Amino acid sequence: SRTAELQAEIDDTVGIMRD
Amino acid sequence: GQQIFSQALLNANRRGEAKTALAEVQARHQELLKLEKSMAELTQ
Repeated sequence: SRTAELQAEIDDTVGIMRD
Repeated sequence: GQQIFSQALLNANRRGEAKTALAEVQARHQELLKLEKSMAELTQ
């Protein structure tokens, strides 16, 4: 569950920073 | 006046049914390359 959360957090940072 | 040896049977056959440990081992690898690709994109 930690690895999935880390993946989600990385995806969100990717989203913020594409913006 | 007698002695005997003994032989073990390893069992743990739930793991042994598959290769051995693939629960949080082979899946971890699966999702870890995904982490690698997403991080590659983030650094790019």
